[PDB]
Amino acid sequence: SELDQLRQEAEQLKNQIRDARKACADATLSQITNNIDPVGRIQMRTRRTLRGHLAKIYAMHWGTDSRLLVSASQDGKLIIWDSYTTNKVHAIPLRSSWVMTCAYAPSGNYVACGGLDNICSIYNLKTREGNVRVSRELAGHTGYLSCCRFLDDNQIVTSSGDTTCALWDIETGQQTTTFTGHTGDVMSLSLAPDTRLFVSGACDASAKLWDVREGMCRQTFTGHESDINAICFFPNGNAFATGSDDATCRLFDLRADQELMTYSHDNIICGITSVSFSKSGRLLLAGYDDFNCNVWDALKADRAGVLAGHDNRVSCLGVTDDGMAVATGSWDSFLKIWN
Amino acid sequence: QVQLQESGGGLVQPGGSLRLSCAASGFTFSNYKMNWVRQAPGKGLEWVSDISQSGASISYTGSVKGRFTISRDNAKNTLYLQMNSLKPEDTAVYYCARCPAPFTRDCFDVTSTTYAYRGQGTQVTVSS
Amino acid sequence: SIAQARKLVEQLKMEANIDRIKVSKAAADLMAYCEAHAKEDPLLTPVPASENPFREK
Amino acid sequence: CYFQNCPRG
Amino acid sequence: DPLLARAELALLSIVFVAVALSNGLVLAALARRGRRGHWAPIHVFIGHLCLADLAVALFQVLPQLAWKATDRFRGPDALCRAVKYLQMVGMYASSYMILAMTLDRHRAICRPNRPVLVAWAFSLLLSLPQLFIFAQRNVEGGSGVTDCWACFAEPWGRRTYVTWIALMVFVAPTLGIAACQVLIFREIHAHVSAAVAKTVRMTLVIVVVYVLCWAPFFLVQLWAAWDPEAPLEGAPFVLLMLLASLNSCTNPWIYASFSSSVSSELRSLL
Amino acid sequence: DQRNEEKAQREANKKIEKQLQKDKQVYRATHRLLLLTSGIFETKFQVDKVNFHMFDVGGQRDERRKWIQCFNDVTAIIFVVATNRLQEALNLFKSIWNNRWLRTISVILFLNKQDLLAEKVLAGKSKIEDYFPEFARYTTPEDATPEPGEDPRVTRAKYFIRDEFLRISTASGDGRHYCYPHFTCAVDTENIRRVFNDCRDIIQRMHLRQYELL
Repeated sequence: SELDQLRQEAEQLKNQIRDARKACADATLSQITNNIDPVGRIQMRTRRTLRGHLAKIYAMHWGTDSRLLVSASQDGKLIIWDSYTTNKVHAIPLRSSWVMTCAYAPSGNYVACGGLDNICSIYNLKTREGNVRVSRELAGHTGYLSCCRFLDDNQIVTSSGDTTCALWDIETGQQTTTFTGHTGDVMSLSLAPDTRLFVSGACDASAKLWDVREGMCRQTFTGHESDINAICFFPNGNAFATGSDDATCRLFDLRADQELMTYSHDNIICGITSVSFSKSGRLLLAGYDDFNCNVWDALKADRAGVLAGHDNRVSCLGVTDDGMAVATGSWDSFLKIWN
Repeated sequence: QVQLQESGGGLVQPGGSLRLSCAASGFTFSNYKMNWVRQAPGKGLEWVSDISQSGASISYTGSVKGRFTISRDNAKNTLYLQMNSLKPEDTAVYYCARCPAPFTRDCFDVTSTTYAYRGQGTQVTVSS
Repeated sequence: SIAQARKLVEQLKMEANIDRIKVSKAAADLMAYCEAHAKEDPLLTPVPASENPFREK
Repeated sequence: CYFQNCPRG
Repeated sequence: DPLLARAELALLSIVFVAVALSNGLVLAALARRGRRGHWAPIHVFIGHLCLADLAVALFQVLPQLAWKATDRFRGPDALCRAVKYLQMVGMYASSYMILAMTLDRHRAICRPNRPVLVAWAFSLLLSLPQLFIFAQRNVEGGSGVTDCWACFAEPWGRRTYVTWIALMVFVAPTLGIAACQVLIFREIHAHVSAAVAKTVRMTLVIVVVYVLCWAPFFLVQLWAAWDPEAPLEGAPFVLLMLLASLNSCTNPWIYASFSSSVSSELRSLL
Repeated sequence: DQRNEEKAQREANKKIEKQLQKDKQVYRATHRLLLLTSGIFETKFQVDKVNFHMFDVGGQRDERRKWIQCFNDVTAIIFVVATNRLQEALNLFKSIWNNRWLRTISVILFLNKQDLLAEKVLAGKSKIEDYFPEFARYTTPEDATPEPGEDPRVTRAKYFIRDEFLRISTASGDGRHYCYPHFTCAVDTENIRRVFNDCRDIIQRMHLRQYELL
């Protein structure tokens, strides 16, 4: 009835959108995309080997401190390692043990962990007495909390399989906004380096965009075949290379509102799981869903590097906040920092 | 986007002949396997068919096997389903599908109304 | 859902207000960012362990 | 020469 | 002596062959890039076994060079005690290794703290009696010249205080491995698609190669000393100890040869 | 003088890892995964002093692609019996035997037919037959044990769904594993024992697999 016609009106709005995208669609600066000078070979190999985690690693996160990175494996722990010292610093038991993603703090005093528990449990380091204690457990979703991120030690935003993306506040331990825009699932997200904007990956590749204060959508970044896995904002804050399940590191651009040149050439096996740019702004890293990972220069589309010290899936990585290191997490209880 | 076009669909008596197709949008259909499903009024969706990567290991639902036929099309990048010898039990809302990744040989896609790559869906009424 | 249709049209409407930047200048400025920051990361340049102590003594 | 035997002089 | 020289060269060959296997130590233990623990992995005890056996060649090079080079019957600091102790310790270590392999082999299948280390160092509880029976009392050769020789002060009366233990360390895996036969044969009704009959025959294969290369061990214990002590020397006796160490040689081969380490040979010889 | 601090933090690390290495076994002794309010409505038991962390994972949407793929090193996965519904289990296994990471993890099949025995009278002993034309053509097995005082059609449907399931199991795959069909034997008394036996059986199976036929 009128509902179908109204959806058709939505599709005609999409028609105007595709008109606008075509009208702003100009040729890429082919010199810089392909003809610019390359990056060259890399001899950076796994130095800090961290094999002390007792299950399949499901996440990790470099700290804004650039010192303490959490990791929430399958054995109900958040082993808060310390890359330079290579010594774990705060073991933590967890109510359940089927936890998906763990995010660390801006200051370096709160960590949060949420998996199939449905419950985002933010953890504390108030006193250095043993059996590190929970700051609080909070919930409200009805699904596995895919991934959360700290803006400020009171401002946690997360997103889960409810197709929703909530902005918890832990001053009262509740939400402030709910980003009810998605229709697939949610897998991961990254917040703008000025901690205002983000983009939400999903199952249906529609990496929507919002902002913390409002959370009102601007731009759906469609254009992936298989499925979006991981995202990270370009080191300035106007692009992000959402990885996928079809080995497509399609590096978008925020100002454009459009695609940018895709990073797909075969001899690469299924899927991506983790992406985050180095601080140079032209050395992308993307952990492919098969047993390994390869660099993808944003100026040449050449996989001029090898991340294959891993023999099973790599389910998250991240470049150091200052750009001094990047570290992946591989399923066979075996985490490494690459340098 | 990955939008799949439910080509065809309309009223037809049981025992009749039908042919509906699924149209590609933005993906390498050859690399990309696929399925078919349906859904009944008051009942969840049901897996019907598929066709493997090359076109080899085809299978169907035990309920109506042989009656209908799935076929792929690398050249025109579209899913071909020709339905013949219609039955009164097939009257339901019909949906395309895809199996999420390429490089795969299975797919977890019936989830109630909540799947991404399911197309618009045709309500093919198969009745006299 | 029924109201999902109105949410979708409103969402698409709010997606219509973007000032669609010309992609040439956007890519050019991205390249400028990359080249300016090139001198920063000690990974690209084969610097010693003095920059990053990850190499064991 | 495992338990007790070794070459003569 | 020329025959003796050739025998000595054959003795030296055991280190070459055994360490050409001991490359398997690094090869396997670095060919498992995941699941790092102590009771988690797959090749757990072949890795441990290579570690242990390589010491046999390590501590076998020295003695038979030292006695050939110069006389060392009396005078040196425990060279008639310490090096021989470490030698036979390293050798007899090889006994319970395959045994414990087999033990948890059949236990982990349908049976229920550390099985490795207590079994590993149980050899030392006999090594102390090895030192007691090697109390290094000397026997006069001529004109008051004596040599540090295996003592009879412990053997006299009953000399079999270690022979039957050798008997059991030999025979032990047989019943457990045939129980594995029974269990698997009842498991099968009508990896596995091509190696179930082959896996039972491979059960037999590992068994028969073990018992074959350990047959020289039992020829050491028996038919060597028809009288209770002072075994009679013989010409074919020379190859007996050679095969005895060829046990520890072939043992890395016999395990790493097909299960987890054909891939290792591919990754090593390239 | 952080060097003085560093050794103290290292000792703190050791007391961090003591309970870690001492619950390594606590994890290592168990096995798991049956298949809203609180998340993982864990429902567990123990046999012969051994426990096993079997649990449903209900309390979620029905989408699974990014959800089931989580479980791994989980040496038990399935329950089966669920209008056309029984096909749901069929396609679900069709999948769960082919996920790029679940291809090397086994079901322990477990039929719940006690309600179906009485449900046949409403089904008219032909509801599956109307659904499945394969049933009429299928012959009978070799070791069939139809219990006395029961409808033969019911006693044979529980033998044909076995065979279709096995057809999937040992048709699609590569050096296929063992599925392990079963049923409900009594009132929650013998099925626990049967899955315990069957799971120690598969513990044998992958123990052998990782030692590879020796």
